[PDB]
Amino acid sequence: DIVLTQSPSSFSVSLGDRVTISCKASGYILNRLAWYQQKPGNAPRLLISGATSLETGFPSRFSGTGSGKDYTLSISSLQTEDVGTYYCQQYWSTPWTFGGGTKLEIR
Amino acid sequence: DIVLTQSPSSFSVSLGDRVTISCKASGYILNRLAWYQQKPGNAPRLLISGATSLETGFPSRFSGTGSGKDYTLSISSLQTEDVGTYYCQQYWSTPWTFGGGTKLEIR
Amino acid sequence: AVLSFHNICYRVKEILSNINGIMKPGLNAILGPTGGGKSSLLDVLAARKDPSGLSGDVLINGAPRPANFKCNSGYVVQDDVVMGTLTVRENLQFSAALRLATTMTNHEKNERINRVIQELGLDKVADSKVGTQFIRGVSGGERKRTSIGMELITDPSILFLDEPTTGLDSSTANAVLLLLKRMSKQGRTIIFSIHQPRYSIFKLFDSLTLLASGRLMFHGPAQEALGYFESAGYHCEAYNNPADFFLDIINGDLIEKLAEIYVNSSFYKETKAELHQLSGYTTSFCHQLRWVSKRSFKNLLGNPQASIAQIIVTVVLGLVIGAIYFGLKNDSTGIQNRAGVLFFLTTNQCFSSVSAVELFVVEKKLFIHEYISGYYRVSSYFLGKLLSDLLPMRMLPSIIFTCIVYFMLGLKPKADAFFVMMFTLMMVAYSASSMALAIAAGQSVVSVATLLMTICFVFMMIFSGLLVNLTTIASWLSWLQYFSIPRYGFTALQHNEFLGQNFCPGLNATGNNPCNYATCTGEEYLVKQGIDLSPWGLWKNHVALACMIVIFLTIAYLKLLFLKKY
Amino acid sequence: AVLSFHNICYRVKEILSNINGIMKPGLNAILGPTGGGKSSLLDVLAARKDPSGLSGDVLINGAPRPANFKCNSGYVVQDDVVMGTLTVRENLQFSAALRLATTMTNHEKNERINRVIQELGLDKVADSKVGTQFIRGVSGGERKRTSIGMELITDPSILFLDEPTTGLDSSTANAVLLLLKRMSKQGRTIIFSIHQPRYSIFKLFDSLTLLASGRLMFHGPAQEALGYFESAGYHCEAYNNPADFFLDIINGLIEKLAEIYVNSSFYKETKAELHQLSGYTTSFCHQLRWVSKRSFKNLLGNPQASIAQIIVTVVLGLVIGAIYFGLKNDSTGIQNRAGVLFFLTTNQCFSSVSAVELFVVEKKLFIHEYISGYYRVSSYFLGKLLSDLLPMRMLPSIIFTCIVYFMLGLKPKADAFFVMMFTLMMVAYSASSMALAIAAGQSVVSVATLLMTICFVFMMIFSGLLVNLTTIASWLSWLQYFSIPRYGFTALQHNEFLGQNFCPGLNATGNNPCNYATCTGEEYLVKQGIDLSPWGLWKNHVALACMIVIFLTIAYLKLLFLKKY
Amino acid sequence: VQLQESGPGLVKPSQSLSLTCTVTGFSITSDYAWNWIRQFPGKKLEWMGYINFDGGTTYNPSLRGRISITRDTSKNQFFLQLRSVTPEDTATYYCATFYGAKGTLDYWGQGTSVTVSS
Amino acid sequence: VQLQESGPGLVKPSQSLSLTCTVTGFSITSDYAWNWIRQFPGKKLEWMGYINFDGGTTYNPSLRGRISITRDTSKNQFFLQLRSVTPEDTATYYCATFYGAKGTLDYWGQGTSVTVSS
Ligand SMILES: CC(C)C[C@H]1c2[nH]c3cc(OC4CCCC4)ccc3c2C[C@H]2C(=O)N[C@@H](Cc3ccccc3)C(=O)N21
Ligand SMILES: CC(C)C[C@H]1c2[nH]c3cc(OC4CCCC4)ccc3c2C[C@H]2C(=O)N[C@@H](Cc3ccccc3)C(=O)N21
Ligand SMILES: CC(C)CCC[C@@H](C)[C@H]1CC[C@H]2[C@@H]3CC=C4C[C@@H](O)CC[C@]4(C)[C@H]3CC[C@]12C
Ligand SMILES: CC(C)CCC[C@@H](C)[C@H]1CC[C@H]2[C@@H]3CC=C4C[C@@H](O)CC[C@]4(C)[C@H]3CC[C@]12C
Ligand SMILES: CC(C)CCC[C@@H](C)[C@H]1CC[C@H]2[C@@H]3CC=C4C[C@@H](O)CC[C@]4(C)[C@H]3CC[C@]12C
Ligand SMILES: CC(C)CCC[C@@H](C)[C@H]1CC[C@H]2[C@@H]3CC=C4C[C@@H](O)CC[C@]4(C)[C@H]3CC[C@]12C
Repeated sequence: DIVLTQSPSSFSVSLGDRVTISCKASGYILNRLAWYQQKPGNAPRLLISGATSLETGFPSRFSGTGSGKDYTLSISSLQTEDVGTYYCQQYWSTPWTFGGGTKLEIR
Repeated sequence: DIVLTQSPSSFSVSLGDRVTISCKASGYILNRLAWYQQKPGNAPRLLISGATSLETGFPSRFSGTGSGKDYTLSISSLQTEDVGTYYCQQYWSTPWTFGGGTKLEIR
Repeated sequence: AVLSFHNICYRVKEILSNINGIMKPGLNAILGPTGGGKSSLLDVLAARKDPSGLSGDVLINGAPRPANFKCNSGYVVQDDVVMGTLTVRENLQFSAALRLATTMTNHEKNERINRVIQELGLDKVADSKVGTQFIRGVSGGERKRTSIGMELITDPSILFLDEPTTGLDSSTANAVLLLLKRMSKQGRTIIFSIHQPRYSIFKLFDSLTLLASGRLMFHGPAQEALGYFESAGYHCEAYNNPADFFLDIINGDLIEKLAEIYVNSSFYKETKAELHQLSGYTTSFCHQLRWVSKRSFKNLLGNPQASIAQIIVTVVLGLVIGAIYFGLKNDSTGIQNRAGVLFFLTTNQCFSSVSAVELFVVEKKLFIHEYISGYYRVSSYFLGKLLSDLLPMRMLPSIIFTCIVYFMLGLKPKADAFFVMMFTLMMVAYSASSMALAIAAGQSVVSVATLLMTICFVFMMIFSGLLVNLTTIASWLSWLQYFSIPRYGFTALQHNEFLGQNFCPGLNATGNNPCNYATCTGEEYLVKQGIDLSPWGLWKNHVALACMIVIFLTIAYLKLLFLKKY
Repeated sequence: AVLSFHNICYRVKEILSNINGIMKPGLNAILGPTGGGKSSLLDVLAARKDPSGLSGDVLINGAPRPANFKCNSGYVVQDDVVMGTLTVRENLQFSAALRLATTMTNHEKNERINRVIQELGLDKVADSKVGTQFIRGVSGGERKRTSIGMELITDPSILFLDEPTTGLDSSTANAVLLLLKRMSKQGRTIIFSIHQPRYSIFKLFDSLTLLASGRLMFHGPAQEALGYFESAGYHCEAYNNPADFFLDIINGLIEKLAEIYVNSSFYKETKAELHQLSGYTTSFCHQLRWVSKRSFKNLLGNPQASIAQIIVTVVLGLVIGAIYFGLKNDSTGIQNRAGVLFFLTTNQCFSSVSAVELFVVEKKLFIHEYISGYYRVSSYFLGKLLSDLLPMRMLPSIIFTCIVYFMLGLKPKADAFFVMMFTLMMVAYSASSMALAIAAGQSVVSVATLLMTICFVFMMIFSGLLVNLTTIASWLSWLQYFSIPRYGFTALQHNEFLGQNFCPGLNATGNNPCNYATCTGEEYLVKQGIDLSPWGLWKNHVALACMIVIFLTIAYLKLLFLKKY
Repeated sequence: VQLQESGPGLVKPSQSLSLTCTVTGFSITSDYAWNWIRQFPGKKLEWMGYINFDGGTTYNPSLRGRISITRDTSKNQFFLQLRSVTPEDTATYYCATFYGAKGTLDYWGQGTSVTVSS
Repeated sequence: VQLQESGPGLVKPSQSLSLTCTVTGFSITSDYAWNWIRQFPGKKLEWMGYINFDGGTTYNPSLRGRISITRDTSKNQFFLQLRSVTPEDTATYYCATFYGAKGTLDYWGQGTSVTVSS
């Protein structure tokens, strides 16, 4: 199948800081990549589709970039409300696979 | 090629009346049909795409219906501002063809 | 029964120049070198040659040959035409049923067959197969006695043979000739041609005829030939075969010298005097059809390898196709896989229908011999041979393929779709087979026909509707797509399959298409390929296939009808 | 030169039971029925048979046969092995170059050839083609004299023939036998087998040997055979050929005749005499050069086979260009591109079936020349590949590429052009090698053609068009690595689609609005299971090369372990 | 567009599992695809399968025959039937929605826990 | 997104024709396709051809070699070159836009008249 990998299983940053998150795929995905944001005790919420597009309901502080197998998510000047668990999903092949998670924290 | 035919080259109605306009194709079009509205001395303006969808900028008084080769446009309770020339276009095959025109009038 | 020919001169270059002679009851013979018109002369007297090139008169007891002479007499070919699969008794029954009159009861025909078997010494081998590549066979002598048996059924007064000894062993040849001499004692006239015989052979003869370059070097009793040559100025040393002596004389140890010598002889005088003294359907149609079909079916069952191998191969192919394409899914890859599998089925039918070339090509000589002899018409042969071999063997594989693959793959689960698929595959197979017959009928070479069929199919698959989209093709070249069988079959199958399919999960393109480039329904795929959605767009392919079948079969019948039987 | 055999007994059922005899300079002969081991005996004495089944001793002037005997002597086959295309003189030059020593100057070899031509009466037909299906041919007698010429080059003391008269006319046969009797006068031993000859033939003989069911019915001077049979209790009437008399006696016993002969005086004398008696040439490059030269001459001298294929490829290129003219970057571009590339690859694979005919046709000649010491297997194999296979497979690919690439409107770059050419070339070579491996060491063409067709048919399924390779189950997908069309088609697709956009007005490359559009070449490739890296282009080529190597090695092995006897 | 799971919060090993999702604001037979998703403790999302709007269904191969998804168009429900349960497959289960033109899981449920113990 | 035609309002027969459309608010090399359309007197719309965003072009077969469309990415222009003019092809010419995902001609120009006389 296609197995997605998020190298930073955990991070540690402060407000105003810039944080970057990455997902690596075992095959070519062709920008069929999505990012989900999950607060504890809540269902995941869609954040980005197509690896660049942004969903209405979120600030223009989240951006997506990537080509082929390497994709990244950029949070510029994170606030407190952005703390949580992030996942990368691929919707290219039918056995859709998520990432393992990238929990943010605060210093 | 694909030649589109509008049987009513002309009509004659009054305000509040309901008027129906039809386009016949020489081949199967699969709802790749569009309707344009043209006032005199102006460029045509898109009105309907997909034979059912309506573009933002027009009232919900225009409707489209049709399957295969037979398509119709419905103007329910026409006003004065709706008087003009209407065309049917097909964007299925590259030599895009328009209809001949269906000029509305007023009694 | 006496056969007399006078001033025979046959030209096509003349194979025969000037020939006179008479043949009376006994073991007449005809010798000479290969180019010497012994075979041509034998054909001329038997009437297996074009009368137009003839230039002389032929008589029988002072009466010219009638038009039913070929049917009445008997002619035995150098290469046996018997059916190896069938038994002696079956072949004799075939010949008796066709040649003899229908009024006669089957018991009388069986009596005649038994009499013939008794005469030829075949009682022990009546019910043993003649032999083939896969079947065990009887000796060549038994083959030849059987071939002669097929001709004596009608009890001919005159009997012709072409190189009866060639291809045999010495003892077998001597036995056959002794049998012929036994027959001649009963009162039958026998005429045959030999190639460099042995001395016992040359002694068994009662009359002799010699030829070279169409020139009658000698004619008369066999014994006097040596005396005539000795008196001519030639000498034969002991332990030298007289026939080889003659042939050596011809070679040069000249031709016109010998011809003039013979003209000056007394034998020519007597023959010319005697000549100048002398000068001054059977059955119905249904019967032929029934018996031809019966024989073809017996041969088909008695050669199990060819048919059973194809059946087993189709079963294996169905299993493999089911395994590879198992579980077709309604996603992006469903279109590709469906189109591919249907294309493969159609092209497999077209290409496996090449075996029909072998049908008429192999049995050409037998067909000619039996048509000349009056066994049957061309119509009966053609229709019976189609009804026996072509029909079942093309019908079964389509049913097997359909049954195996339809449910494994997961095509449309409806009875009508199932049967339409079966019917379309059947029609494709029949049309390709008819094409093959038309190409191969009236031929003896299998390679050229196979090559032509392969080339035609290859150029047909391009216009099938998968490799190239038919809409894009230029108008000055698109008309060629109406000469394709795979096109019609593939189009029918696509129409029967895609018409109710959705290939995009989560999206309704049928109702309205969000993106203009998606191909999320079967109808879009069909229209993009140039196919109509109306039912007529499904059945016009079938009517076209039927018209092709009719045209090709008519062409094959015509090619058989105008074939040169001589 | 005297050849003596004592108590020959050969078994495989024994074709020879017990045979004794000696052959001295002259026109020795061997007669009998077809099953009578006359051919087997001739092979045994010539050493063209398996020594293991032999059970007796063979001597030459009291000395056993050495291991170079087959090369030294001469053996003439029933069916002529000459090259119909070449001229008499060319064939003699071939034999002289290979059989004789390299040290000798070409002038001496030409002198020997001229001497041989003078002896055989071939001066007038030295430079006329022997004849073929498409070429006009000389008479069978000239063919046979040529075949004999190829053997006298090395000046053999002993000379063997198998049915020299069979397949000939009476006068031609007599002329050939008179020629042989002329040769025997010079001091050569000659041994041959005949089938039911004529009386002049039977008189020309000097010694006679008769066989039936592996039993020596008689041996001794030809004239005394009739007297021996008369004294045995048989009578021959006049105008009866003595040979036919013998054969009739055999037909009608066998053990009775064998015992009679054993009791005779001839057997006594032969046994006494026997008991009295008892008590590479050339380099490799030379062979390669001459084999290649001969194969090229034959190839040029059969223009139909090659020129027809070249013309057909040209016509096919024109037709393909016409049908697919002007490929468009729209929805139908993907379909048409895939179709045309698939057709090209499969056409190469299927047209590479002609290679079956290469080694199958010339099997008998190869065996005869290998036994006689002309060349090694390596030289034959490599030269015959280098001559015929290489150019004829290389040209059609170039023609197809040049014609279609610009007509259709594929990627206008030199690198893509040359990659396409190279890939088609490799596909053709690989399929031809497969065909050779299947067909080498065979005499039947039909079975090999059927096997090749079946293999190609099962290969096209896994090509990557009819069935998507991703969907195939894991327990069956591994079979896709045994497909040549797969590798060629994948390389061509990679070389073509990589820079293409198939949706007008839309940029799927940057970002895809609709998840189901297939608006780029990369999407099509990934959907088919193809990689976008350059290695995903060249691994197909390395796989094709490995297949080529494996198949050619298999063919060489199949030739090496073939039974030359 | 507005989903709500429901079902037992406790199951015995190797017996069965059945869940229910009710849809409001949309007809499940109209346009979309309807998925089932689970999140194990030690968060690790897994996709299980979906049932399209035409009744067609697709399942994750890792669940070989243990899973089946159905629907009742009368009241806009689609179900989950996960048989041969083990304590390993205790997790939080979600019902979600998949457009197809866009490709992402837009609308989710609140999620119901499931415990497999004894 | 905002187009504006320009060019001669008068042409001699069988000489040439050249027009210009300037785009503002978008780069013609970015996403869309850019068409040329004419409306004869006795209104009858005809589609002539387009030039895609990658430089590719497509023309109506009824105009066999008389038409060619180019572009200058420096200042966001695409041109029309209609050669071998006749009084028949006097009409009102428009530049338009074609998305491709949607399929329709959304944005048009104001239109410039062209007269072919002598
Ligand atoms: C045996 C074979 C698999 C079936 C069939 C067949 N199908 C084909 C499809 C082809 O292109 C297609 C294009 C898309 C993909 C495929 C090309 C060639 C062929 C041939 C060759 C043909 C033949 O040579 N002989 C006959 C009789 C026969 C049967 C069994 C044993 C011996 C003889 C026969 O049945 N085949
Ligand atoms: C002449 C022919 C068009 C070329 C070639 C060929 N290509 C094929 C492609 C096929 O399926 C493909 C699947 C997708 C669509 C197609 C099936 C069969 C064939 C054959 C048969 C083969 C043959 O029988 N002989 C050789 C030698 C030869 C050449 C010229 C004159 C005489 C003999 C030969 O070259 N062909
Ligand atoms: C010697 C051969 C080529 C003679 C001509 C045979 C072929 C080309 C003929 C025979 C039957 C014909 C078909 C008969 C019926 C129809 C239905 C019609 O609605 C479209 C044309 C179509 C499909 C014809 C096309 C041409 C056709 C296929
Ligand atoms: C749709 C299918 C069954 C059509 C198959 C066509 C068959 C029925 C056609 C093909 C060629 C035809 C034959 C061609 C020639 C003749 C000779 C004539 O004097 C009698 C009819 C007869 C013998 C025809 C009978 C019908 C025939 C066998
Ligand atoms: C008798 C035959 C079947 C022996 C085996 C031959 C075939 C199957 C072998 C020979 C060369 C091999 C290839 C050699 C190189 C590579 C590159 C690698 O990155 C993927 C596997 C691949 C593509 C191999 C697949 C298997 C292969 C194609
Ligand atoms: C892509 C191609 C050129 C790969 C190399 C293929 C050819 C040149 C290879 C494949 C099989 C090889 C042969 C394999 C076996 C032997 C036998 C040995 O005693 C002499 C060399 C010889 C005769 C080899 C010569 C080189 C050879 C013919």
